[PDB]
This record gives sequence, C-alpha cells and structure tokens, in this order.
Amino acid sequence: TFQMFWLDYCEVNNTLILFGKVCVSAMVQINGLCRELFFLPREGKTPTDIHEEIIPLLMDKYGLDNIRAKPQKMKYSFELPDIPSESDYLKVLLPYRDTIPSDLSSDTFYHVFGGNSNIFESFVIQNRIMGPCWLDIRNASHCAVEVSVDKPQNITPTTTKTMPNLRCLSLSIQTLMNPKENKQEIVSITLSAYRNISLDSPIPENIKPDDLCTLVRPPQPGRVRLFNNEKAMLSCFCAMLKVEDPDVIIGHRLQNVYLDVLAHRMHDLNIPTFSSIGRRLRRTWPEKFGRGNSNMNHFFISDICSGRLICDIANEMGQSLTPKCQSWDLSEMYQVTCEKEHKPLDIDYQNPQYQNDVNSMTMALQENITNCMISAEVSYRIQLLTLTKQLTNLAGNAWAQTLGGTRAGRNEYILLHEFSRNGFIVPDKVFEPEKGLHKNYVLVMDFNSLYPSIIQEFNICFTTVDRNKEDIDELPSVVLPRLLANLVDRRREVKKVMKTETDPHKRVQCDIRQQALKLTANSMYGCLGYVSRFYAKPLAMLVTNKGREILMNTRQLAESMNLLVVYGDTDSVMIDTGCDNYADAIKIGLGFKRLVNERYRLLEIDIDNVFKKLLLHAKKKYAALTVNLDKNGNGTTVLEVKGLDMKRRE
Amino acid sequence: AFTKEYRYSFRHNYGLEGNRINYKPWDCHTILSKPRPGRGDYHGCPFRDWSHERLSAELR
RNA sequence: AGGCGGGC
DNA sequence: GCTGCCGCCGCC
Repeated sequence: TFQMFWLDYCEVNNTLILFGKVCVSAMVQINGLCRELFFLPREGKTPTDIHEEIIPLLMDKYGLDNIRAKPQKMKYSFELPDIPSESDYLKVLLPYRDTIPSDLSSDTFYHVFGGNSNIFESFVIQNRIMGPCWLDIRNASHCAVEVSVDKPQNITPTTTKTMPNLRCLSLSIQTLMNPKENKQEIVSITLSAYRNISLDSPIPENIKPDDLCTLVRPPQPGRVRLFNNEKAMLSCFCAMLKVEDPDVIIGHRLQNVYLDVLAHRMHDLNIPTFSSIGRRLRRTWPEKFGRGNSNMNHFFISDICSGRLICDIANEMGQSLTPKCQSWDLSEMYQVTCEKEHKPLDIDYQNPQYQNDVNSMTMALQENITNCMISAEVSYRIQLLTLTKQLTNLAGNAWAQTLGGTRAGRNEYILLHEFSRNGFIVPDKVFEPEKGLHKNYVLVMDFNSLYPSIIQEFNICFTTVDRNKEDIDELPSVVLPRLLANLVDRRREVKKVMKTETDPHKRVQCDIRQQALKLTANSMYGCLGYVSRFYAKPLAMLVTNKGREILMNTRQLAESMNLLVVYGDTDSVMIDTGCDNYADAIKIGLGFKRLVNERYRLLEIDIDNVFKKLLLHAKKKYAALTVNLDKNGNGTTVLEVKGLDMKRRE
Repeated sequence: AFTKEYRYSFRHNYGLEGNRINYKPWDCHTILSKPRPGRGDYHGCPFRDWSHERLSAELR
C-alpha cells in the first residue's frame, strides 16, 4: 500500500498525474482511466440492444480487444428536452483524440452522456475524491518519488482529517523596465523558506523562516548570492527551487504580474531547467508559448506550475479575505492585517545610483527581503491556505482552482458530486440610489444569502421544478435544496460550538470553517443563474422574482422603521439609520436584521459595513467613512472609495 | 427630443459625475466667447449671429 | 467641441 | 519617434 496526501494534478498524454506528499514530494501517474458514457435507449429498447450494436463498432474505431459495459439505471432532470426522468442506460467504460458526439442517434439509443468528459473530472467523480486529502494507493517529475498505477480503482480516499506539513516558499521579485523592448527584466529574487507549515494547527504570528536567500544581478539577513547576468541568476533560481521542492509558492501579485514575468524571462533567456517552477519535468516549452496571446500564455504558466500551489494574497481570492483593504498594495495589506507599519521604498533600478552605490543597492535588496517576509506573514495571518482548502473539500474540485479565483469552478463540482452520488446523469460541458451626502450613519446590510434561502424555502431544484425545456423563457411555478440545508445546519453546529469554545486556536479555526460554509452556500445560485454547466433560465427567473418580492417587502420594512433605503440590490441594501452615533446606529441595524428574519425565517441578513458618512454618486460609485472597531472596542474611521474617477489608472 | 454617448454628459452637467462640479449656466459673455456657430449650429447669440434681415423678421 | 491614455 | 485617421474609456 502507498499513502499520499494529494495537493494538485495535471493532464498529459491522456493520463492523469497527481502531485502530493508521502514527508517528501511524489507523483502518481494514473492509467486505465475511462470516460463513463451513458447510452439512452429508444422507446422499446434495452441496454443489451445498444451493447450489441455500438460495442463492436467501438472496438473497431478505437481498436480495443474488449470494452467493459453494463446496464445501469440512471435519472436525468436537466435542460435537455425529450430525455426521460429515469431510464435504463448502457454504461460504457471507454478508456482515454476523437470524441463521440452527444447526438449519436441509432435505432437502439438516441443520446449519449459523458462523451467529452475531462480526465481529472472523471477520476475525481468516479472515486468520490473531495479535494485535497489522504489517498490509499523514471525522470518524469521534480519529485522525490515517482510511481504509476495500472488502474484508477487502485486509489481510494481515506477519512483522515489531518494533513502533512507543507513546504512553503515566499517569493519576492524586483524587476526593471527596458524601454527598448518594453520588457520587464528581473534584477533580484528573494526566497524565504518555511518548511513546516501545519494547517492542522494555527500558524504562530511573525513565524521565523528556516532559510532566507537573495539572488541578484547587476541592473546596469540570510544568504546573498551575486551573479554576472540575469541568465545565471535564473538558472541558479531553478536549481534552488528544485532542491527546496516547496508544496506552496507564496507571493504578492504572482498570478498576473510577477509569475508571468518570471516565466517569460526564463523563456527569453532559454533557461533549460525552467520546469522546476512546477513539479512536472519538461524539456521544451509549449509550442504556442509566446505567441503574443496574453490570455493563452496564462494557461501555459499555470499548467507548468502544476504540482506546486500558488498562494497569491493579492489575487481575486486573497482580496476577498481582506475587504478592509482598498488598494491591496503589499504595505497596505501588511498594515491592515497585522497592524504593523512599513514604508514602501520605490526602487527604480534604471536610476544610475544603483550601478556604483553599494549602499543604494543594499537598501533596495533590503526592501525586497522585507517584502518577501511580509507576503508570507500576511498569507498566514489571513489564513488563505486553510480557507481555500476547506472550500475545495466542500466543492470537491482542485485546490489549485480555488487558490486561483474562478466562478464556474467550485460551483460546478459541488453539483457534479452531489448529483453523481445520487444516481443522476450530469450535463456535458434594485433600488435607484439616493445621490448625495449622507450625514447620518449608513449601514450596509448583506443579502448574499438571499438566493440560497429562497432555493431552500421554496424547494427549488432541477428535480422539483416542472419547467418547459423547449421554452426556457417560460416562467415555471414553485437535491439542491437538501444540499443547501446540510450546509446551513453544519454552519449552525459550528457557531454553537463557538459560543462555548474557549481555546483561541480552536475558536479561530471554527470561524474559518463557518466562513467556508457560508461562501459555499452563497455561491450555489451562480450554478443555475449565470448563463454555467447547470444553467437553467426558468430556475434563475423563478428565484429572481421571489427575490424581488422579498426585497420589496424589505423596503417596506425599512420604511416601516422610518429608515430610508439609500441604495439596494440583490447582494446588499444600504439603510440610513438617521443616527449620528455608532451605538444608536448599531441598535437600529440589529432591529432591522431581526425584523427581516421574522418575516423570512430562513433569510439571515447581517451588518456588513458601517459608514459614519456616505457620499453616494451612483450604483457602485461612492466615497464613505467606514468604522472599524479594534480589540478594545476602540472605534476608528477610514476612507473607502468605489467606482469614482479617483480609481482610474494614474 | 432625440427622436452610451449622451446620458453621462447630461448627468455631468448637473454635477452628478466625476469631480461633481455643479457647472454654472452660461452668461452672455460666456456664450459669445464660444467658437462662432456655422451651418448646422444653433449656439451663440442671434443678435450677433443672424443677419439684420432675419432679426427684423423675428422682431416683426 | 477640446485634452489625456490604450489598440489597429 | 512622430504624424494622421478610425474605435473605446471616463474628465473638463
């Protein structure tokens, strides 16, 4: 037996590779994976009728000696018309470049599901793998251990809740701009290693690094290594990276800024060992790499990194955990999250001082080191790893995806796992603002959980709502809600435990857990509402209209409390409390929250943002003074701006 | 009256956009200072811009 | 209508 | 690099 805690994966040559820990790094190549295809028999046919027809035909095209196939009763409840609620299908296991079209019409069957199945999705669904977990299971990778398996059935998930220590490496990159070619070149790189980050226990504040090293080339604490050019530096970088072999690469704006630069410089300078940025070994870059397609290039980089988790604190995901930030500049994030001050140094290596001024160069290198240490500490403080891990386990997708910031990612998997487990066949892949200055405290009330509560209250599902699948624009009448209910209940149990919990450690962990559950539930709507693999216009509309009724009554309730709605939409409603006191305003806000819940017992709104003053200009365009309470109750004012001219690049 | 490009400009004239300046209506000095109207233009001052023939007909 | 930025 | 034209984005 072989035990590995899997972290990430990658697809190559119709195989699936898993990278994880066994603690050393390891990769497992998975062969024998098949797409599960489901052939829908015609009126008066059986799975055997299909079996006789297509199987001999499939053996020929794909050239297989034998193909596993069996009858299986499956349910279907999605948007494809003429397909029945339940039928006997022929399940064909077709091993993993020519795909079988879904409209394969024959005298036996008329439809086929799972034709374009993705290999990772197939593995995860079939083996019921729910995110990063423990699994009981030459020169292909940068890992310490390289193994393969002949069949995916050899891999089964374990119940173990704990996880191994991770190897994190914080990166900080200082660049230079060459005006000739308009190319951002790399001047220095800081590498800070934290070889034993345990997410099973809280990470100690101001945690000390196991190793700190800085590499630098001429533009014109820890070890410091000097190089004669950029190429030698980057070669050394790749080698050090391979030896360190981190599970996580931490940084600030890596995803869409510094990681792209790094890759492109390794490409430009023809660095042969570039692939150590990930855990898969490659001799050559992808053919279409550097075709000027800023969109496709991003995919290539993410792919090459496969095996190492990219922990970016300033990406779409990271920003969501630091809403009190406004610019999300490294110094700003450090202040907001850790309440510590850092004055950012503006380093411009084009400046001539850096060529001969040893103290200038030294000051710049010190700035880079500090930034690296800051990035790591922030990532641990905001607990980006733990939350994204939880979200991945809840949705059952890839950790890499979560750390990235996708919308059709945890919202598609969560549904594929629920429905597949319950024997279903899955599909193939507002109030005008009161413009002006508001002198009284305005409270932003968050109705994120509007839709989930609506879907749960009225029991809205693909399985419950009779709808016209021919006409999606037809409004219909009043699995998914049960799943929602489970998430809500779990969240309740966590909060109940929080009231009693005394350990600051266990407490904080509980807070993360409930946050993950909340985000998972509040992302369920996008599944059927955004134009999504599970998109269903009749269901989206049905939910929206009930959302309109609820909001209308809500407006009436606010007015009933003599409050004025300054602005509102499906996500939030801002209410003028009419007070000039933080306390009086909060009492008003709580009364409003309670009032709404009495009318809609499954709809739980809360006070999200307190504006001492609010200058509202348009829907999503305003300036305001947010009040942030400190540990000792102490209240502090801060300026917050959204959508104004002042937010345009300059 | 016009039986992407215009809504914002009209709100901007009311101090509802950008720097939120509540622009003062133009006085005659300001109107007269603008580039002289040509064919197809109706801004300016008819006492300066129209012929005596046109003004006389209007005043009659 | 004028000014600034980006792309062809 | 500049020049000039066309489109988009606000501002003034």
